[PDB]
Amino acid sequence: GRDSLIFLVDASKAMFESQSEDELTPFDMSIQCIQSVYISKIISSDRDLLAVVFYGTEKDKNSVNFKNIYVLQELDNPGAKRILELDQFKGQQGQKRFQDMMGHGSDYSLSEVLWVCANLFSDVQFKMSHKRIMLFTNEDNPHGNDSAKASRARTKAGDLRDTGIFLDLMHLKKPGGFDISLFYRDIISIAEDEDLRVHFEESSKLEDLLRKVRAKETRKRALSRLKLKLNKDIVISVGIYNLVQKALKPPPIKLYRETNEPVKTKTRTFNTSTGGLLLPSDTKRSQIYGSRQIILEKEETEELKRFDDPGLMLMGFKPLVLLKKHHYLRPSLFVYPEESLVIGSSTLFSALLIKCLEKEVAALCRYTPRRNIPPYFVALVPQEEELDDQKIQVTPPGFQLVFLPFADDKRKMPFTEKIMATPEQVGKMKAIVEKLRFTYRSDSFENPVLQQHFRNLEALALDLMEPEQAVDLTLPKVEAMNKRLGSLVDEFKELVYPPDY
Amino acid sequence: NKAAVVLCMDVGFTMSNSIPGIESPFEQAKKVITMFVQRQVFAENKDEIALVLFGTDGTDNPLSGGDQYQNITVHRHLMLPDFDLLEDIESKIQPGSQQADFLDALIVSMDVIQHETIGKKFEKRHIEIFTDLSSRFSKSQLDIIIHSLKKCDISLQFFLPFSLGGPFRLGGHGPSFPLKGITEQQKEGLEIVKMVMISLEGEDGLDEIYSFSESLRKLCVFKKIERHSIHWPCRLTIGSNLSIRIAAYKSILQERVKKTWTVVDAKTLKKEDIQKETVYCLNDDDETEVLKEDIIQGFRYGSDIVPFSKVDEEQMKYKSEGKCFSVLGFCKSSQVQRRFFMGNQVLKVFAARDDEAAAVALSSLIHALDDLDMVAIVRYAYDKRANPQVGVAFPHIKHNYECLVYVQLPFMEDLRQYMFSSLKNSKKYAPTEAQLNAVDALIDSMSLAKKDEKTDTLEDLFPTTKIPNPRFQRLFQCLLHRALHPREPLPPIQQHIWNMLNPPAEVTTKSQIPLSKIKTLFPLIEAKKK
Ligand SMILES: O=P(O)(O)O[C@H]1[C@H](OP(=O)(O)O)[C@@H](OP(=O)(O)O)[C@H](OP(=O)(O)O)[C@@H](OP(=O)(O)O)[C@H]1OP(=O)(O)O
Repeated sequence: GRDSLIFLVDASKAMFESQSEDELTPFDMSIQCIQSVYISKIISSDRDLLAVVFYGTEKDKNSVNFKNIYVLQELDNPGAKRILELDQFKGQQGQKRFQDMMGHGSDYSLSEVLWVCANLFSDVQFKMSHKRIMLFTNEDNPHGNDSAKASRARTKAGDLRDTGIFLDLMHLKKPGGFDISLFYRDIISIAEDEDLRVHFEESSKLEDLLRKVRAKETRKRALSRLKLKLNKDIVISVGIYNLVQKALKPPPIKLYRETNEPVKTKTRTFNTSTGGLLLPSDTKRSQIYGSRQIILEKEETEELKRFDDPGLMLMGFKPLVLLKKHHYLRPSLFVYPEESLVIGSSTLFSALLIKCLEKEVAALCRYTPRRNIPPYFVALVPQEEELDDQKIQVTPPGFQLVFLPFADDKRKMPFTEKIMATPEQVGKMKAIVEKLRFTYRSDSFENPVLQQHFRNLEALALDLMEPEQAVDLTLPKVEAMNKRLGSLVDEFKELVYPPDY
Repeated sequence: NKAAVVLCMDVGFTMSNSIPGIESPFEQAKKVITMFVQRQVFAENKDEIALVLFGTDGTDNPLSGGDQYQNITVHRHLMLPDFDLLEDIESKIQPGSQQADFLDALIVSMDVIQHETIGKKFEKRHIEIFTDLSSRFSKSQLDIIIHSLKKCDISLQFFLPFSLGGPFRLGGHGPSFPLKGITEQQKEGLEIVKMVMISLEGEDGLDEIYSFSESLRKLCVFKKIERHSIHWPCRLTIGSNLSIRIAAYKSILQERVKKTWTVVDAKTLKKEDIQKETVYCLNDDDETEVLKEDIIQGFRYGSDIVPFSKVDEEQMKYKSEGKCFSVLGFCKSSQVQRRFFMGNQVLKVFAARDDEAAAVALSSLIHALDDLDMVAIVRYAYDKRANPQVGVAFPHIKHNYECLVYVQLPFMEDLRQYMFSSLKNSKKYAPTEAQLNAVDALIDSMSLAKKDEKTDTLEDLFPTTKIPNPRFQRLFQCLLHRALHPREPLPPIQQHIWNMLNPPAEVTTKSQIPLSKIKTLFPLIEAKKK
C-alpha cells in the first residue's frame, strides 16, 4: 500500500481577502492545513507521497508549461525542507512573500490544471495504490465567463474519474455561501456507492476544515477480515478496524558513524550448536518447573492454544445495562460489514444493527483474531451514526467491539468501612466543580513526549540554534483555575480539613 | 505474604455414586482439586498445601489413636506442591468404601494447621471441604470448632455436589443437580453448614457454598489465598492550594503467562548449546560488515535520516515533573464516549489508607461528581521517568465503598478518522420488513438476561466476567499430561471447558427455529474469484 495526494490550491484575490478581522485568510487556512497534514503524516511515519500545486498564479512553473500553474512540489515523502518551505508562506508576512515571489491573479482553464495533475501522477514510478486530488477554493463558478472552459473541465474530470483519480473539493466560507451544485456537482468524485447529497459544509474554522481534510484523505486500513458465524450455517464477513492506536515513538535505527548510511544487520548467525547454522527442526521447546523439565515441539506449542477457527461466533444478546463501562480491558475495536467476501452481508448487518438499537441490547460473541489464539468474550455494542453540525462523521455506524475481562483479569479491593460526607460539603464541591466545567472534545490533548521528540528531530535536521521547547497543554493551568476558583477552596478546606494537617 | 491451605476430600462410598447423566461426585471433586493444584504448581507460589481424606477404608489421622476420627487418612502434610501430588491425586486416590463424620475431618485439619504452622510466617490460613453431606454425623463439637476457628482466624469454604439455590453438563451455567433429589441427610448437613458458616463469615457467609460444576467456572477456590495488590500512594490536586492524599490500585490487568517457552536442542535438550550471533553491514551493494563503533544511533524523519546520539537523546528528551495526579477540569459524562477508552489497565482510586479527612473530602468529591453527572479529566504520571497520561476519572459509588475510576484517554496522534458509508441510507441494503421481524424474533429468542420476580432486576444467564481464562487451564492440563505421559500425544480439550464456554442449551434450542427462518430470508453466497 502506497498512495499519494495533491493539494491543489487556488491563488485568487478572494483567496487573500478575510471575511472578518477575527477570521483568517482562506489561503492561510489552506497553507496551515497542509503543514498540519505533513506533520501528521511524519508522526504516523506513513509511506504516502505528497505534493502541492497552485493555480491562478502570475508566474507559472510546471513541466508541461501551462500558464498560471505552479508545481511547487513533486510527489514525495514529507521532508523538513518541505515543511520550512510551507512555513515560509503562513501568516500575513508569508502571504506577502507569496505575493512577491509567486504573484496571484490570472485566467486559467481547470481542464489544463487537471491535465497537469494527471501528468504529475504519470510521473510516478512505484505502484501508486490510490489516486486522490483535493482542491481548496471559495469560488463556485470558475468558468462563469468561459463556457468552453467549463465543458473542457467537465470532460477532463469525467475522464480522470474514469482514469482512476479521486477529486475532492474542500470549499471555503465565502460571502454568499459556497454551493457545489452550480458547477462541481458533476465534477467532484461522487461516491457511486451512495447518493452524496449529504456533504461537508462550508469551511470556516481551521480546526473544522482540518478535521474534514484528515477524515477525507486517509484510506481505511482493515486490520482483519473475519467471519461472523451466527451458527454453523449462517455466516457473514466483517472488517475489524481500530479507531484508536497508541502512537509509540518510532524506533531508532543504526547509522554508519561517518557516512550516516542506513546500516543493515542482514545477519542472524547461529552458533556451533549445529556448526555455523542450525536446522529449525532440531529446536524443541521446553520449560522447567522445580527440578522437572518438560519438553514440547513447536507444533505442539501451537496446538495447545487452538480452540476454534478465527472469527466471531455469536452466543447471545444482552441488555447494555448489564454490561459495564468500568470493566475496560484493552482498546476497543470497530466492526463494519464486508460484502467483498459474502454477498448480501450488509443487509443482514444493517437489519441486526437497527433491531439491536431498538432493543437497546448488545451482542455477545467469542472473538478469535488469528489461528491458534485463545478466545476472549467480547460484546458487540450497536453504535448509531452521528453527524456534526458541519456534516462530519463524528460517529461511524456499525458495531463497536468491546473486550470483556476474564475473572483472572479481575482483582479484589482490600478495604475497611467507608465514610460519607455532609450534604453541605457535597454542595460546596458541586459549586467548585461547576466553577471548572468545560466541554471536552476528544481532539484536544497532544502527547508531550511525541511533540518534544519531534521538535528535537526537527531542530537537528534543520540545524537550528536550539530545539524549541514545546508548551504542554496537559500541564494544568494552575494559576488560571486558582483565579477561576476564588476563595471557594479555602472555605471547603475549613469545612472539611482539621486545623492541623 | 505466604498462605497455607489444606484440602479435605470426601472419598466415601456414597461420594462415588454416578447418577446417569452426571459424573460421580468423587470424579467432579477430583477434577476440582486437579485444577486447583495445577494452578498452584504452575504458579510456583510459596504457599504450601496439605491434603487429608476421609471415607478411606483405613485411617491415618494423628488423632486416630483413641478409636476416633477413623476412616481419615492424612495423605499429604503441609508441603509445597509437586508433580508427585498430581500423580497421586489422579491415580493413587481411589473411592473409599467408608463413611465418616466430616466434623472429625475438620478436627484433624485444625490440628494439622496448628501443629504444622510452627516457625512459619503463613500470613493466611484457609481450609476447603469437598463433601456431599450424604453421611450422618454428631453435632457435639461444632461449637468448639467454630470457637477455635474464630480464635485462630481460619477461613473456610464448602463445596457440594449441588448448589444452594436438561442434561447436567458439567461446568454449565443454567441447570444444576435436582434440588429435590437430596436425601434429607444432606438437608441436615446443609443446615449445619449454613449455621456454622453464618456464624463464621456473617451474612456474606452463605456466599461461600459452591457446587462442583459451578466451582469449575469460578475462581472461588483462590478467593482466600490470592495476594492482594499493592497501593500506589500519590496526591491529586485541584489547582495549587487544594490536594488530597490518596492511594490507587490496579483493578483490571490482563493476566499473562509467566514462564515463556525455551528453545533447546532436539538431541541434548539444552538451551546452553544454542546461541545466536549477528553482523552489521551497509545496505549498499558489495555488502561490507560494519563494526559497532562505526554504528551510531539515528532517527528517521519521513524521507529524512538524522543521526542522534543516545546521550543527546537523554539531554533533549522531555522531562516530567515527577509523580503527579493533577486534575484538569470536568465535563459531561455524555461527552466522554466509552469507546475512547485507551491504555491497558484501570485504576480504582481510594482515599489514602486511614485518613478520615481524606476520606471525607474524597467522598464529597465523588458525590458531587455523581449528582452533577460530571467526570474528571486528570493528568496522570506514574513516575518521573514515565510518559504522562491524560484520562478520565469518574465516580463509582457502591453500598460498602466508594472510589474513583481512572482510564487512560488518547491523544490526537492515536486517533484515526475513517469515513464510513451509512447503512440506513442505502437503497441497495435496506432490509425488508419481514426480515426485520425475523431479526427481532431471533433477538428475542437469543436473549441472555431475564427480568426476575418482576422486581425489574435483570438476572444474567451467562456472566462472562465470572468465567476465567480457559487458556491457563488448557495449558496446565497439557503440561501435566506431558509431564506424566511423555510419549503420549496431547489430550483434547476437556468437555467441561466447552460447557463453560457455551451458553445454556435453552437459548440455542429456542433459537433453532428463528435461525432457520433467517437462513431462509437472507440470501448469502461467497465470492469466488478475485
Ligand atoms: O455478581 P454481580 O451482581 O455481577 O456483582 C459483581 C460481584 O459481586 P457480588 O456477586 O458479590 O454482587 C463481584 O464480586 P466477585 O464475584 O468478583 O468476588 C464484585 O466485586 P467486589 O466484591 O470486589 O466489589 C463486582 O464489583 P466491581 O466490578 O465493582 O468490583 C460486582 O459487580 P458490581 O460492581 O455491579 O456490584
